[PDB]
Amino acid sequence: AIIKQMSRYLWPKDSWSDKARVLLALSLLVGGKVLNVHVPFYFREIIDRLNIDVAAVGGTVSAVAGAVIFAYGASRIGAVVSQELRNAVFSSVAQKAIRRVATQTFGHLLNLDLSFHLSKQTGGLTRAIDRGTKGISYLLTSMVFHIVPTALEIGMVCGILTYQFGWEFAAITAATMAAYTAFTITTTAWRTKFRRQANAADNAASTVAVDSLINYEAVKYFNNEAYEIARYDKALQAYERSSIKVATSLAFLNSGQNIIFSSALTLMMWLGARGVLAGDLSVGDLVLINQLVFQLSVPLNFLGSVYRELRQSLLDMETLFDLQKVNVTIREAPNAKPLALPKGGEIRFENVTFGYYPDRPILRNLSLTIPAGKKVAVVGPSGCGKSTLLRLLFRSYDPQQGKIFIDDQDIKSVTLESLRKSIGVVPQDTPLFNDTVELNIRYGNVNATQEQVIAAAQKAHIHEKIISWPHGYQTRVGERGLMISGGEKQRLAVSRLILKDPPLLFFDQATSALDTHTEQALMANINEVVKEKKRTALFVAHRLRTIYDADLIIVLKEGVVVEQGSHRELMERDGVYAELWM
Amino acid sequence: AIIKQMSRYLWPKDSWSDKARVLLALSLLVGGKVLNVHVPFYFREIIDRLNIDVAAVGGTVSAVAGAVIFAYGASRIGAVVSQELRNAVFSSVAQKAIRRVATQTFGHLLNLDLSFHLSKQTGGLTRAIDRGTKGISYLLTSMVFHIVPTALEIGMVCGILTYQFGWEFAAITAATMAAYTAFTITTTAWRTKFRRQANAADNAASTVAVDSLINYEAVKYFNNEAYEIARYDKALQAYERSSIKVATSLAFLNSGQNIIFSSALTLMMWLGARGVLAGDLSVGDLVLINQLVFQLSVPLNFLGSVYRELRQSLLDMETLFDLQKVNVTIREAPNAKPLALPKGGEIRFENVTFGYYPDRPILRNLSLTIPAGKKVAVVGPSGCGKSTLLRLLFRSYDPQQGKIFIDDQDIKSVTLESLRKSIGVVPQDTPLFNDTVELNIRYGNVNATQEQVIAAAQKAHIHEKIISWPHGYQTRVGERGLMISGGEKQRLAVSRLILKDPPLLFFDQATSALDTHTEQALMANINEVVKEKKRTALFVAHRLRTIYDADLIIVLKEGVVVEQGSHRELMERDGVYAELWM
Ligand SMILES: N[C@@H](CCC(=O)N[C@@H](CS)C(=O)NCC(=O)O)C(=O)O
Ligand SMILES: N[C@@H](CCC(=O)N[C@@H](CS)C(=O)NCC(=O)O)C(=O)O
Repeated sequence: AIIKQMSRYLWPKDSWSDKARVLLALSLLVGGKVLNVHVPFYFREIIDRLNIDVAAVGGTVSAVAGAVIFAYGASRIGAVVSQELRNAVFSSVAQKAIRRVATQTFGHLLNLDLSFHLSKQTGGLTRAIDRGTKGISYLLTSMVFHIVPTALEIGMVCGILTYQFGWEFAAITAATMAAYTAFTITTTAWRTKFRRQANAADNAASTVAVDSLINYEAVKYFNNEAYEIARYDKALQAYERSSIKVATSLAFLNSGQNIIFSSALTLMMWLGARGVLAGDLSVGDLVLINQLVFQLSVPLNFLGSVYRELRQSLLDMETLFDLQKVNVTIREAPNAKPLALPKGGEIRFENVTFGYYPDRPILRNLSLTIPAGKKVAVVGPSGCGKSTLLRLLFRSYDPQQGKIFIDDQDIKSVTLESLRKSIGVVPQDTPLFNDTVELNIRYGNVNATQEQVIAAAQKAHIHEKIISWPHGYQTRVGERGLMISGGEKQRLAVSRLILKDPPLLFFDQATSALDTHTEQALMANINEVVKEKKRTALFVAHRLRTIYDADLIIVLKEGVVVEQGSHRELMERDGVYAELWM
Repeated sequence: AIIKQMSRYLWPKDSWSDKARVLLALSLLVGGKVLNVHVPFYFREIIDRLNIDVAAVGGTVSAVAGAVIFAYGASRIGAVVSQELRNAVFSSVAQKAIRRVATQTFGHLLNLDLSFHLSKQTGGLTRAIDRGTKGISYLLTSMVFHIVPTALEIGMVCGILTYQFGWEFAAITAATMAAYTAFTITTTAWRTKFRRQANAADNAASTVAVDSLINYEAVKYFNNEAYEIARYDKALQAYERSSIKVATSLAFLNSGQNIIFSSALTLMMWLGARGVLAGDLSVGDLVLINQLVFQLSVPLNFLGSVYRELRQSLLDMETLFDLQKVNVTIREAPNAKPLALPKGGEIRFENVTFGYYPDRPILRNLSLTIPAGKKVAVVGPSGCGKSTLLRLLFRSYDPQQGKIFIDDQDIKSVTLESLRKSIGVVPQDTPLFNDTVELNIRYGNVNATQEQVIAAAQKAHIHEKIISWPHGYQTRVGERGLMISGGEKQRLAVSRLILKDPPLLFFDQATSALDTHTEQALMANINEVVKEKKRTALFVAHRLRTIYDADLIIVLKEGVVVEQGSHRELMERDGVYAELWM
């Protein structure tokens, strides 16, 4: 638990305005605690300057004690304005560190690999980033607001009560802080289980209500309304049990804490009374002792809540620092070359064996050649493993056995960014960003003006359907935009492809939908935009009645390439429409 | 804003243990504030009993001031234990009121009508119940913890400072509380906009991350990782702007508040000094005045956060009290009769005209008769409005024109609960409760033992497939259970129907799925369980090649019944398989 504190003490520095305002935060911390401890001393002086017999000098308050009254006021005001200014100044440092850490972690995540991003749910990762960065924010914020200043003030109070009254009073206030902290830590560790129980069996009741209201037709059809009401009562009853235990334990915590300070303040009042009756102290030293220890009691009023959230931050920060050290599985070879990509695009597979979970090979000892400018298609049965082809050449994965060469160069030796620039993809299903259609089309090339977007809408016939949209192509689209049809989604994908202008083109199960006439329209569309555009293109389909009129055909059975040639040579195998029995 | 306070002051009462512990809460409130204000008076006595010249009696602390030292300790301890005990005691009252209000609102919601439950999203309604009841909890909790006790203590402090020192000191502390409350209310109203901005542009960044990580294949295929990182930077930058403004405004609030008390305490210190030098007061009366006003400053330290959440509670509580006064659209006639239901089940429609949005009639001037024990089906085109039939007879809706009679009695005159008991439904799609299959089957009859569930699994062949489930029929099923097939969902529905044992049976688009062989199996299954079980049954299908062999057939064109008779008379119209062109 101290290792994380070491790391996150070390990191926030190294800018100039950052270090300037953290110096200002520390300066206001120490000045605030000094002006805080000077309040009881000026209160002692006000008491002890008016404790003269009025048969003495008397006179105006300005002459007797006006300096120390104004100094009491100024010390109180300054001691809280310094607190609020150190908070306002260190919050800038905390927030900037949070922004740069969250950005670095997000970039790391996007640089990780598909096995990782299919292992774990994305909502979990983004909540990990969010809660880990709020945890780091609370660690810096807590260490500068609560943990350090009240420890500094405990030090100064045990020092002044030593310098003026002896080690009796320092011993009492140090034993008080030891007992108060032991008690508050133990009780708030015991109490957070009640807090999380009252949160768990509140989401329980909320989702019981959600389940009953989603299934409203069902609950009404079977006439058991009272059953749902009773189940909601039982869930809410568990909630009220846990909330009552939370409030009761909070009462126990607060009462025990102030029993510890009231025992401390009473014992120091007694020893101050012994000091006064023995003649050592004065009467004002009583309010000095009492107000010093009580002023310690103001920051430590939140010891139970800046330890619960501090430990929760050290739990979430650990998950974020677990994401920050995962891996890079597919890495490029050092000093990778962008070479051999501007050639006549040929992809040759050499004895390639790849499968998900290598104990079950899906693609087995495969070798092929895809020349330049050719509309080649690959066909096969369902689940044979054709879809890995793209995921193998885009170097989303690696070939466990065998090698891949684009125009006489191994993929493991080519620079990753230029490789993935050169490739262009139309996926089987294209998810759409919850944005404007202008930006979904623009996602092919971010630094593209509007006219390129318009042309991309033209070339695959999107412009008519975006004129048909309400706001033009400024329409907000997505899962929360307008519910659209899959054919227009692949039109968006091919518009992305047109804006990329890549050498290599892939259409990986681009026709996988229900009907045929929209499919044959989009097939035609991508044909006149892909052939007569002089780029090498690889279709992928298990529906070969769609791609029977392509240029070069290859077929894969059970992980091996079997037949390679034209349509008529394929005609001895399936390729007839005979699979349309249903 | 005061009307809600009137209502929720009025309601929590009327039980005996409830009123007992609210009496105990109020007793501890007043006792706590009394023991709180006695702390500065015992501190005055400790100061003023040791301010004697030590040339006087002197002696032990026990003789001089030991009673008042122990009384200072006891008053502090008691004044905080009474606070914590009034909180622990009034929390029971608050939670029980919340449970009964949330149950009443939930029962009200389930008693509302389908137009309402299709108008509004269910998540919105359940968050309305949740947040409205947390709002009522915070209103009772806040009014007993913060708003009332600190107003009582302000009253007692302005009363004691009047009784002992004059109206000068009461005027100063009342002007202090007026200025402190005006300032804190104005600043926390100005500051909550920053708080909600920092919450809105944090969900913005979180969903930007969610959108980028869901679309991971897409962002990797177009090589624009830096684009997503930059957009996450802009969202997080807006977050850091708003969080910096939140922390800065909190610093302003806290510093201004303690400027107001420090000006108050200094001005009262000055007038106490004038009183001491004039001989009126004593030196201990200075610590009396200072500690009284400062002890007021402890509860008012949360005035900015028990007003923000109090106003948010009066916003959510209003939405809940808007749900609590909606309507009952379809109500039963007063003294409705359960009569005419145990007859030979015949349903006659008389000149019935119903449509959604009555400016567009969907069903138009319809009259038919459904005798007892007959397997009758109704067919027609897509969207003609056949599905309203069930929703018309179950009295989910009302016939705008025309009347409905089951066995010579109008539906508007029959008791609703016995009506909906007598009806049994197999919906087109049956949602399944996120529970065990044992309870989804049990939902037909809640007070059914296991053997009835087993028999219901037998009669439609569910028992084999629940033996096939991992835990037997104890398997947890649902959206988060095991992903199942639709045919087994309708098997669950008909098992529900068997456990109901109703006279009337409806199968409203029960066959609406993709394939046919599972459909023909489930059609057969429901046939041998429905006919030869001597209950009148109404199938509903727009796929009449499935129901062509039923007993009685009726057909509806464009909202009017056209032909009624056997299968051969229907054969002159469609009913051939000729619609299977695709
Ligand atoms: N002073 C108490 C808690 C003070 C406190 O927690 N105040 C705010 C948060 S700063 C609160 O309401 N927390 C909820 C809780 O602790 O139950 C302690 O020693 O733990
Ligand atoms: N004393 C400050 C607020 C003290 C406070 O509210 N602390 C905690 C626990 S109740 C909190 O909720 N802070 C949230 C905030 O106000 O930003 C005021 O007068 O508003």
